[PDB]
Amino acid sequence: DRPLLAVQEALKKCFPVVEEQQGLWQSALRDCQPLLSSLSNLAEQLQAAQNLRFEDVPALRAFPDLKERLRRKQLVAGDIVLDKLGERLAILLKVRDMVSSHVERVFQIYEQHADTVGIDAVLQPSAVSPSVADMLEWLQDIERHYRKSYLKRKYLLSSIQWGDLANIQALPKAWDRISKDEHQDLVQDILLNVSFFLEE
Amino acid sequence: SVSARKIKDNAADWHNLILKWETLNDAGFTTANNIANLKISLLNKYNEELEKLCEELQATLDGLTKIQVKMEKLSSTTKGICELENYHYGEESKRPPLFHTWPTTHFYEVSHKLLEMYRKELLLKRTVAKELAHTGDPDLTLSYLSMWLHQPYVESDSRLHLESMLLETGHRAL
Amino acid sequence: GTLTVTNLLEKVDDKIPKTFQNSLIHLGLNTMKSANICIGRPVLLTSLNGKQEVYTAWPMAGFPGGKVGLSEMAQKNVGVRPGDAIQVQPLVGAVLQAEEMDVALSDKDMEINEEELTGCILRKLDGKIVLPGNFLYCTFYGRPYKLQVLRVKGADGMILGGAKCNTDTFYFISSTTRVNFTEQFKVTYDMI
Repeated sequence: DRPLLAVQEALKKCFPVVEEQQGLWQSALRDCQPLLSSLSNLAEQLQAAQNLRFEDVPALRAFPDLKERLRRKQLVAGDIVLDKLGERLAILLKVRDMVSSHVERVFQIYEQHADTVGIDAVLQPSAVSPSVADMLEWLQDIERHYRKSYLKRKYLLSSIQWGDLANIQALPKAWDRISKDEHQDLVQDILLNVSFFLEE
Repeated sequence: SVSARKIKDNAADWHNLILKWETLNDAGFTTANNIANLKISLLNKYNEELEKLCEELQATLDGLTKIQVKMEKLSSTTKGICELENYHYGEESKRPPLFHTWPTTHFYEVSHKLLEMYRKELLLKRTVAKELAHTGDPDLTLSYLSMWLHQPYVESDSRLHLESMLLETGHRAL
Repeated sequence: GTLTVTNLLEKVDDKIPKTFQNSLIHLGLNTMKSANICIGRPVLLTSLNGKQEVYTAWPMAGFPGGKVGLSEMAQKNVGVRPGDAIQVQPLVGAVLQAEEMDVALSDKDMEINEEELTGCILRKLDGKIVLPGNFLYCTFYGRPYKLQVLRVKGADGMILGGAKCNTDTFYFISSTTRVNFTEQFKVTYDMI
């Protein structure tokens, strides 16, 4: 019964990798929220600066180069916040690449030994264990969920430009909309289903 | 051991004065944001608490004026000790430095440009405290609060310059 | 001053910005004590290939003597390996601001608009003494960027296209420097 034990010990290796990378993903998104609130405040201040004229307001004619210095300090604070968001995106890309490489390792070792172990052995559940087909389907769903979430957040962070400020003020509603739109608890329910197989 | 001890006192008093400027600026920003929220709650819908909030903003500006007076006398005694060394050592003399490398005229230009920057920034804060309680356009209120917070006459690289004296005095470890 | 080139140290402490890490080279104390190099001032570095680059020193300890510590991006900009030699001289000439600087760029980045590129180049590269034949770096919105520097113009009126002496006047990038880029109704009194 060697190839079925090979597939089972590969799945036993594969699941606690996904537990650590889910913890890294959750810590990165929890860091990502208040920097976006900081960008929304700074875009509001920059639109209030660009709205008016400094040539007709009384008691500001003694300062003849105020607007460029104020705009320079607001822009360098915005560049600091964008650099921190880029570091969080690098954490998310490392999580996605390592999870996908371990999933393709599992499918490679299944495709090697697939002819000796029949359809009947894969399609058989038990009182402590789900079937091998359910676990392979669940791992494929985990990989597709991670890739779709990363590419949506990457396009949202690549549409930030200082010429238009309404989309900068509407960034955190779209960032909450990405988390609201997807499937709610996917990784936790799969791990709670397979934990009795893992601790045996 | 006399002039070098004056550099030891001057760099530490510079760093301490920057720290008290930051503490007084945070207190002033909290009082100004409360003043603007009370004004918009007035106009959207008195003189005792508005007068009290303006008076503690005036006490914050008086503390910043005291810090600027100590800054001016510290730059004046640094100018005096550089001119004292220039008069004492003569014109044609290759002076060895008091620390490893730097001459004292570099300390004079560092203190002069720091004094000029903080002197302009204090005048902008006096104009903001003059004009904050009377205006009605909310874009100009957000602009005045941003001028209090972001300090557009204080440049970033002068902090690098302050740390140059912190590697000319030695309070930070090499 | 003629010490061999090694890489930057792995023990990196936090400096004051994130921006000025690129121009901050690393040195030990006996190099400034011996070669008479002041601290806080830019120094000029000449390689064996004829390239001159100017940077800013910072004297932390825990550094091996007889070596100069450069970053790997500065080593790729100069074009030397760890083990090569370099000449270090302090700038004794007077320096001041400039007026014109022109940017050479490839075709694939002509889609970026010129005005916010000029604003981001002036904001990220401030206080940097520029010379022709050098590749500057800036991180436009998280994306890296490279560009080439052509000729400069002076405040006194002298024109640079040579200037290899420490007494020579060099120019640093500030605001109110105009940047060139390389690769109605009218109703006049005539036509009434």
